[PDB]
Amino acid sequence: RWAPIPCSMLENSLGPFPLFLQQVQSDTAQNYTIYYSIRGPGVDQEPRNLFYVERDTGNLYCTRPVDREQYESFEIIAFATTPDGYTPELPLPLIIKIEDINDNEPVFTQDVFVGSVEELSAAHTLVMKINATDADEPNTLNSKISYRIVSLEPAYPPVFYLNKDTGEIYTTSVTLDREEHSSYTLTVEARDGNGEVTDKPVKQAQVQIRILDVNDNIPVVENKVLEGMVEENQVNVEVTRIKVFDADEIGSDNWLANFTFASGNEGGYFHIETDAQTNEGIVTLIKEVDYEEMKNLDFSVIVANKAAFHKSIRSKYKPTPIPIKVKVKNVKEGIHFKSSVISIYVSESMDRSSKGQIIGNFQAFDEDTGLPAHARYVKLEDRDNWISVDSVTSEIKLAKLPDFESRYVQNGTYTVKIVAISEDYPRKTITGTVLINVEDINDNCPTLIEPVQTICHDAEYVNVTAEDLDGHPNSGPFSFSVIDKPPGMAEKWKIARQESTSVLLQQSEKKLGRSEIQFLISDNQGFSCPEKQVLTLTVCECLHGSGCREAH
Ligand SMILES: *[C@@H]1O[C@H](CO)[C@@H](O[C@@H]2O[C@H](CO)[C@@H](O[C@@H]3O[C@H](CO[C@H]4O[C@H](CO)[C@@H](O)[C@H](O[C@@H]5O[C@H](CO)[C@@H](O[C@@H]6O[C@H](CO)[C@H](O)[C@H](O)[C@H]6O)[C@H](O)[C@H]5NC(C)=O)[C@@H]4O)[C@@H](O)[C@H](O[C@H]4O[C@H](CO)[C@@H](O)[C@H](O)[C@@H]4O[C@@H]4O[C@H](CO)[C@@H](O)[C@H](O)[C@H]4NC(C)=O)[C@@H]3O)[C@H](O)[C@H]2NC(C)=O)[C@H](O)[C@H]1NC(C)=O
Ligand SMILES: *[C@@H]1O[C@H](CO[C@@H]2O[C@@H](C)[C@@H](O)[C@@H](O)[C@@H]2O)[C@@H](O[C@@H]2O[C@H](CO)[C@@H](O[C@@H]3O[C@H](CO[C@H]4O[C@H](CO)[C@@H](O)[C@H](O)[C@@H]4O)[C@@H](O)[C@H](O[C@H]4O[C@H](CO)[C@@H](O)[C@H](O)[C@@H]4O)[C@@H]3O)[C@H](O)[C@H]2NC(C)=O)[C@H](O)[C@H]1NC(C)=O
Ligand SMILES: *[C@@H]1O[C@H](CO)[C@@H](O[C@@H]2O[C@H](CO)[C@@H](O)[C@H](O)[C@H]2NC(C)=O)[C@H](O)[C@H]1NC(C)=O
Ligand SMILES: *[C@@H]1O[C@H](CO)[C@@H](O)[C@H](O)[C@H]1NC(C)=O
Ligand SMILES: *[C@@H]1O[C@H](CO)[C@@H](O)[C@H](O)[C@H]1NC(C)=O
Ligand SMILES: *[C@H]1O[C@H](CO)[C@@H](O)[C@H](O)[C@@H]1O
Ligand SMILES: *[C@H]1O[C@H](CO)[C@@H](O)[C@H](O)[C@@H]1O
Ligand SMILES: *[C@H]1O[C@H](CO)[C@@H](O)[C@H](O)[C@@H]1O
Ligand SMILES: [Ca+2]
Ligand SMILES: [Ca+2]
Ligand SMILES: [Ca+2]
Ligand SMILES: [Ca+2]
Ligand SMILES: [Ca+2]
Ligand SMILES: [Ca+2]
Ligand SMILES: [Ca+2]
Ligand SMILES: [Ca+2]
Ligand SMILES: [Ca+2]
Ligand SMILES: [Ca+2]
Ligand SMILES: [Ca+2]
Ligand SMILES: [Cl-]
Ligand SMILES: [Cl-]
Repeated sequence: RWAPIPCSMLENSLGPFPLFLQQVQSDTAQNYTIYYSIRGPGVDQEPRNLFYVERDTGNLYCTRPVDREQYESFEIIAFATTPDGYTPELPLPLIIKIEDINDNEPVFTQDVFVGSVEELSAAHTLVMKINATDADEPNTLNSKISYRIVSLEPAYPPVFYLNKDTGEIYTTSVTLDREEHSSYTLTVEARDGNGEVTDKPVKQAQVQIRILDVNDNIPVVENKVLEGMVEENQVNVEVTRIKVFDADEIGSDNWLANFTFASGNEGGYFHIETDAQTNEGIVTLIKEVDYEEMKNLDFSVIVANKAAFHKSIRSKYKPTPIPIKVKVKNVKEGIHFKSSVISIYVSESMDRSSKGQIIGNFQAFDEDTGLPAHARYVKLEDRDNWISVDSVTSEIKLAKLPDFESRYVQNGTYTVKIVAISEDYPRKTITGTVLINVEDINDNCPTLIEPVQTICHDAEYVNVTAEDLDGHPNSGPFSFSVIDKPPGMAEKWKIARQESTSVLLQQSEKKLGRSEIQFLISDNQGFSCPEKQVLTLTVCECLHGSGCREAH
């Protein structure tokens, strides 16, 4: 169909009132004698006395102004008839639209906005978005907002672009730098219409942009002198504090120092840890040092951040080691041994080791000067008295021919302590240790342990066991040989199974009585006792749990 033309009324009608809106007229008005009147939301219902028509001319007036931000449109109906009563007259639905006018300024949803952006951000990266509202007619100049920057802190250089239409904030081609300016605080303005700058006061808010930190600054040592100082024989003491400076955000892992030993500490003498409060590398000892051995313990360390460096600065960074000298102070220690342990090798044979020979010494030296010190040497824990120690020259000599088979000998080594006391006050007592390693010679033959034993009549076998006290290879496995004496007995008594140091023996005939069984037990070297190894074996009759039948 066709839309109706609505009269255009200007909101906030200054005047003069009563305001002439328009004039409705009927053509069937010359025949009859038509009056005029009006009815709808705006005259007879919500609200009344806005408009009214003269009952004859058809002229519609207005008597009160109105706000378009309350009454967008208005649908009324036009009926106008004579004073008789007129029934079939189609009333046109007149409509009346109130035009809009910029009667309200744009306003921010907040009096203060807050945003944040990383340092070294690529250009045209979105920071945040401010926003405001205009209660006027949308899609008209009276509602088109135009955002502008009034002022900026610290004003220069300009690192921010404000899209005046969207309110979105962006970073410019000039790169941001937190170390230059860490935070930006801004005052903004919003305009309507053509976004034109006049001298008219418009509302304004504020924006506070915080710049976030990135690790884009290498650490630097500030210490003028880097020399350490430590005493001899000390532990757990502070060597040096390396004061390091970093530009990045204090407290962050981008600012916290980090240390690693480049060289000079795979001996493990130093431990380093970072003081998170002053940013000092605290290096400390974890091992005593002997000045008489090491007069300087210089070393190097490389510096960095707990967090990795930003890509922007990588490979421009050459890890350059930093040297730091350390000196050791001397201290009096008195007499000592060059070695707490001496190894002395002796033999069980009279052909080399002789009872009463000198076999070594234990000279005590004043640790500080290194010269032979006057001391009083003394034996200690010589369980079988193998040694004589001269109290004056510390010379050591045999008191017995050393017996490798001695129960006091262990691992083939006979351990003996020694002590030295210093002259002058105070008496310092230090202990030495001598490992006497004895050469084992084949001086023991395999002998039985139970040469006289008595078995039962129901016994299955016999267990003869030998014993060569020598250590390998002068004992090793034995070779058992039952010999034919008396004759035939080699057959009467047989070997069943043999081990290294024993053999299981069974008699074939199984007669009840004593038998003297001669063996020849031989070493692993072939040696065998001069004595006849004879087994005197008596077979009695065993009653159950009764041993032998002791008579009737
Ligand atoms: C205000 O009041 C007015 C009072 O009349 C009124 O005006 C009237 O409106 C009518 C339309 O609805 C008009 O009718 C048209 O008339 C023309 C020609 O008419 C003239 O010529 C005729 C012969 O020459 C004559 O007979 C006509 O009528 C007579 O007129 C006298 C006075 O002039 C009347 O006497 C008065 O009576 C009083 C008491 O009642 C009193 O005594 C007075 O003293 C006395 O003078 C008399 O009563 C009257 N008689 C009649 C019968 O009207 C007049 O002189 C025609 O050509 C038109 O024809 C169309 O309409 C017909 C309707 O059926 C169809 O049959 C036709 O075919 C044709 O239809 C279509 O037309 C279109 C073109 O328009 C074509 O394209 C189509 O093809 C066609 N369709 C087909 C099918 O063919 C029509 O009849 C009337 O003339 C007019 N009168 C006056 C005086 O103005 C107003 O309308 C009122 N105001 C409002 C706003 O409503
Ligand atoms: C002929 O008899 C030989 C000895 O006679 C026996 O001696 C004891 C063990 C009793 O059985 C007794 O009834 C007999 O008269 C026999 O030689 C022995 O044989 C056994 C098994 O073949 C060997 O046992 C092994 O012992 C070693 C350690 O032994 C030495 O160390 C222990 C301390 O741990 C000393 O107490 C002993 O005196 C030995 O000097 C073990 O490592 C191993 O495992 C378990 O055995 C021992 C008990 O013997 C446990 O205490 C451990 O904790 C382990 O759980 C073996 O059991 C034995 O060494 C060997 N020699 C001696 C001197 O006992 C011989 O085998 C017989 N003839 C034949 C043909 O078998
Ligand atoms: C800060 O120093 C520590 C201490 O050494 C570094 O940790 C070492 O890293 C290397 C390389 O992967 C490993 O081989 C070591 O085993 C690590 N040692 C320890 C104790 O963790 C750490 O990498 C350094 N931090 C930075 C960012 O360089
Ligand atoms: C802009 O203002 C409207 C109206 O309050 C709101 O719905 C919208 O979220 C705002 N935009 C932003 C980015 O806050
Ligand atoms: C002494 O014997 C023990 C026990 O088997 C062994 O651990 C040690 O290495 C031996 N000492 C030597 C071979 O000097
Ligand atoms: C160390 O050895 C003994 C242990 O008492 C002392 O008597 C000696 O004088 C030295 O101090
Ligand atoms: C060395 O060693 C003994 C014990 O082995 C100590 O008790 C003594 O004081 C000496 O200095
Ligand atoms: C040799 O061995 C003893 C251990 O029994 C040590 O304590 C001593 O100091 C010496 O060097
Ligand atoms: Ca208004
Ligand atoms: Ca408005
Ligand atoms: Ca506006
Ligand atoms: Ca920077
Ligand atoms: Ca930074
Ligand atoms: Ca850093
Ligand atoms: Ca020393
Ligand atoms: Ca010293
Ligand atoms: Ca011996
Ligand atoms: Ca021996
Ligand atoms: Ca032997
Ligand atoms: Cl280079
Ligand atoms: Cl054999």
